[PDB]
Amino acid sequence: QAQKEAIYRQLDQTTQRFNVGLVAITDVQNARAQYDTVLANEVTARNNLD
Amino acid sequence: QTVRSSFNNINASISSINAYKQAVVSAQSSLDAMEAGYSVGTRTIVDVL
Amino acid sequence: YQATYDSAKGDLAKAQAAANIAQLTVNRYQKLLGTQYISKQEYDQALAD
Amino acid sequence: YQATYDSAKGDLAKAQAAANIAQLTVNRYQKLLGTQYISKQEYDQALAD
Amino acid sequence: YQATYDSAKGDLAKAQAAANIAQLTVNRYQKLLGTQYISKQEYDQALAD
Repeated sequence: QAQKEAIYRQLDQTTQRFNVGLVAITDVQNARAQYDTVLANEVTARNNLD
Repeated sequence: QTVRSSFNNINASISSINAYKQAVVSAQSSLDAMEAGYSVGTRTIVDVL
Repeated sequence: YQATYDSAKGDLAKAQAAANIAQLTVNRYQKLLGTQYISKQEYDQALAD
Repeated sequence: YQATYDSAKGDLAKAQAAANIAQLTVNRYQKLLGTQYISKQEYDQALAD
Repeated sequence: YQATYDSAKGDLAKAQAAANIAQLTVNRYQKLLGTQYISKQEYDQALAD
């Protein structure tokens, strides 16, 4: 859960940077991929606890 | 116990499918970026490879 | 005066070479920027150069 | 004197281009600073530039 | 005037050494460029230098 929060904040930072315009779209896509990966990891951990 | 485990496994597989689809999209975007850079002249063949 | 003229011409040639390479870099970055493959900051930096 | 005036105007144009790129960079950093997404050291450095 | 001549000769030697190393780097990059193993940006930068 802590990792998910950190990754979400990182994704928000990258999205803001692209919105004002500082980085390419590849960084945004990579950040979104990382966020989806951490969400899947959170789901897996929840199922393991269950 | 087995039924519960199988249901949880199905849900986890769905989530992993979504994550891997997003990863594939990101990799495709990166490859297109590298190909465009190579066509312009700022990249070598090994980068697109 | 001939020596001074030669020195001035050499300085002009150096400046022209720098301008040429800067213009080439600007053209390449402008080509890459079309579909948002490089940051706008890099394009602005190249234009300033 | 015409040549000297032309040289001075060219130097002024160079300085103006540098100021323009610095101002654009600092404006983008100020826009980003609202959500605490950049350390204040970077913003101070951009303002000084 | 002899001292001034010596100073000018030393400056010329420094410039010649810089030109020699730049030319060597350019020749090596030109040999490498044949098989598209270096991006044209690096070759153009070396040529400008």
